[PDB]
Amino acid sequence: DISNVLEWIIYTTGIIFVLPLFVEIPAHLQWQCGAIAVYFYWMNFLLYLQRFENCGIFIVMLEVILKTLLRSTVVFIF
Amino acid sequence: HAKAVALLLSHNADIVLNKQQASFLHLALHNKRKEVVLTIIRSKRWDECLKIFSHNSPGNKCPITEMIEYLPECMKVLLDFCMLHYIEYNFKYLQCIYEPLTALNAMVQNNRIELLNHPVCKEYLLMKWLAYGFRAHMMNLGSYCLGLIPMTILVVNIKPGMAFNSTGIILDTTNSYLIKTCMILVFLSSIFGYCKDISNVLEWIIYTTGIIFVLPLFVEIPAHLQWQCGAIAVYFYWMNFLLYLQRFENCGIFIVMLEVILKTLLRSTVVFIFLLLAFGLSFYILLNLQDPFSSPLLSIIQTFSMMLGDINYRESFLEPYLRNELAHPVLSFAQLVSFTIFVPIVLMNLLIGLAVGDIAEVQKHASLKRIAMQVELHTSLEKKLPLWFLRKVDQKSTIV
Amino acid sequence: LLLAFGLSFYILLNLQDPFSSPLLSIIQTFSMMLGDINYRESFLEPYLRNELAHPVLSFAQLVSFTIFVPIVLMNLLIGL
Amino acid sequence: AVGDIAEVQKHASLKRIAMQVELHTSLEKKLPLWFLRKVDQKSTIVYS
Ligand SMILES: Cc1noc(Cn2c(=O)c3c(ncn3[C@@H](C)C(=O)Nc3cccc(-c4cnc(C(F)(F)F)nc4)n3)n(C)c2=O)n1
Ligand SMILES: Cc1noc(Cn2c(=O)c3c(ncn3[C@@H](C)C(=O)Nc3cccc(-c4cnc(C(F)(F)F)nc4)n3)n(C)c2=O)n1
Repeated sequence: DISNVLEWIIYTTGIIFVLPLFVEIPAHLQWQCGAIAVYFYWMNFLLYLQRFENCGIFIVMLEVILKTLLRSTVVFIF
Repeated sequence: HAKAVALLLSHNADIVLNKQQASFLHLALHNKRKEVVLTIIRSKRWDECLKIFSHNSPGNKCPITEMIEYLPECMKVLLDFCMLHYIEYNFKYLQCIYEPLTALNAMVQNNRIELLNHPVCKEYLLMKWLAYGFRAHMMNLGSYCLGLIPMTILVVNIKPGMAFNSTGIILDTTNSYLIKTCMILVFLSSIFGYCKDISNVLEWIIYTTGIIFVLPLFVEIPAHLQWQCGAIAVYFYWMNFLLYLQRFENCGIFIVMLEVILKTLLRSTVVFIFLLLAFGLSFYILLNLQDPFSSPLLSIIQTFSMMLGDINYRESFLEPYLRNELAHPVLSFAQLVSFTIFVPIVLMNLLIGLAVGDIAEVQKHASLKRIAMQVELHTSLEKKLPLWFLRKVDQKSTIV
Repeated sequence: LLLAFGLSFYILLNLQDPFSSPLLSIIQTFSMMLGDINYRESFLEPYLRNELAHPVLSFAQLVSFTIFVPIVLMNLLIGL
Repeated sequence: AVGDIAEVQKHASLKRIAMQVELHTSLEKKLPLWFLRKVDQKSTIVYS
C-alpha cells in the first residue's frame, strides 16, 4: 500500500530529524531528513482528510488525475 | 371522453364541485386528459369553468396553475388565444393571499421554459419591467453610483498616499471644488447606505471604508490610514458593483457562473492549502538561502505564486546550482519536478475540469435561470410596493 | 473586475512604474490576467526593500487577484 | 483531466455515501461486540 510507504518514510525521516535528542548527527543530514519529513507529513495529511464529507471527493479527484498523469508520463518522457 | 364533455356542456350542465371541491376541469387536469381539456378551453363556457374552484383547496387549486403543472400544452393553446394578430397580448390568465406573478411563478417552479418563452409571457415580463422593475433597479443603481463615481473620481484625481480635505491636497487648491463635491457625495452616500448575507457585509465594509476615506471633511486623519481605507473602499466598490449587474439580461448568467466557479474553488482551497503548505515548507527548508524562501510565510506565498507556472526554474534552481549555492541540490530538483507535476499540472487541471463541469451545468438551464431571475426580481418588487401604485401601473394588455 | 483590481493596485503599488497611472495600472492588471503577475519584481523585492506601502494589503490583494482573475476568470472563459 | 473529473462527478453523491458506508463498515468489523451493543441506537428522535 502507498499509505504504508508514506507513513514509514514519515516516521523514519522524523526520527532522523529529531535524532540529536539521543545521538549527535550532522546538521546537513538532520535538515535533509527534516525537509522530507515535513513534506511527506503534510502530503500524507491529505489522506486523513479523505474521511470527511467536504474533502473526500476532492481527494478522489486528485488521485484520479494524478494516476492518469502518471500512467501517461511513461509515454511522453520519451 | 371529449365528445361526452362537449355534449354535456352543450346541454347547459351545471359546473359544480364534488365533496372534494373538484370540478370536471380539475378531474380532467389531474388525469392529464388533453383532449377534453382542449374541449373545455375551446368551449363557449370556458370562462364559467375557469371561475369554479375553491381558494382553500390544497389539491384542487386554480385551474390555470393546474394546467401549468399538468398539461402545459393546453396552457400553450390557451395562451395562443391571448395574442390576437398590431398584435395585442392579453394577460388575463397570467396573474390572479397569493404570490405576485402567480402563473409565471408556477411556470418557473415547473421548469416550463417552453411556456415562459411564449410571446405572451415575454410581453408580460417586459410590461412589468417597463412598468416598475426598470425604474426600481435604476433608482437603486443610481443611489449606488452616487457614491461609486465620486470615489473613483477622487482616487484618479488625487495622488495616492497624499492627505487631502475639502480645501484641497495637503496645499494644492486647484481642483478644490471637485474634491469637495466628491467628498460630500461619498459621505452622503455612505451615511445613506447605512439607512438602506455576503452583500450586506460587502456594503457595510464599503460604507465604513468610504467614510474613513473622506473623514478629513470633518476630522483630520493621517494620510496612511486615509489611503489604506481608500484602496479597500474602491476595490470593494467596484467588486460589489457586479452584484448590481446581476439584475440585467446580458450580465446575470455570467455573474451566476462566476459565483459558481468561485464557490467551487473556495470549497476546494481548504483541501489544497495543505498541498501548498507541504511544498512551501519544503521549499523553505531547501531554498532557505534565497530571498523568496527566506521565511515560512514568504515561502508559502511564493509557492502559491508559482502554482500557475511561474516556477522561476533558472533564478531559483539552475543558476544557484551552477554556482554551488544549492544545499541539497538533488533534493531541490526532485522537489521541483514533483511540484511541477502536482500543482501547475494536476491541481490546475483539476480546477479546470471542475470549472468546465460547472459551466456546462449552468448552461444546461441558462434560459430558465435567466427568466427565473427576472420573475423573482419582479415578484420580490411587487411584494414591497403599495397596492395603489401597482394598480396604477398594472397593464391588462399590451398592443405591439 | 479588472477595474476593481487595477485601481486598487494603483493605490497600493503607486510608487512603481507599472502602476504609476490609473490607466497604466489597468493595462498592467489586464496583462497579468494570464499569469504574468510579476510577484518578485512587484511584491517580494519591493517588500524586502521596505518600499511597499501597505505591505499586508498588497499581499492580501495579490492573493485575491490570483484567485479571481488568472484562476476563476480564466477557467470561466475556458469552460465557456 | 476534464474527462476524469466529469466521470467522477457523474457518481459523486454515490461515491461519498459509499465512502461513509465503507468507513463505518470497516470500523464495525474491528470494534468489540460489547461496545457496538453499547453505542448502537435503534431509533433517533429529532427536535430513468
Ligand atoms: C465521505 C466521507 N468519508 O467519511 C466521512 C465522514 N463523515 C462525515 O464527515 C460526516 C458525516 N455526517 C456528517 N459529516 C460531516 C458534516 C462532518 O462531521 N464533518 C467534519 C467533522 C469533523 C471535522 C471536519 C473537518 C472538515 N474539513 C477539515 C479540513 F481541514 F480538511 F478542511 N477539517 C475538519 N469535518 N458522516 C456520516 C461521515 O461518515 N465522510
Ligand atoms: C436576468 C435578469 N434579471 O433582471 C433582469 C432585468 N430585466 C432586463 O434587464 C430586461 C428585461 N427585458 C429586457 N431587458 C434588457 C434588454 C434591459 O432592459 N437591459 C438593460 C437595461 C438598462 C441597462 C442595461 C445595461 C446592461 N449592461 C450594463 C453593463 F454595464 F453591465 F454592461 N449596463 C447596463 N441593460 N426584463 C424583463 C428584466 O427583468 N434580467
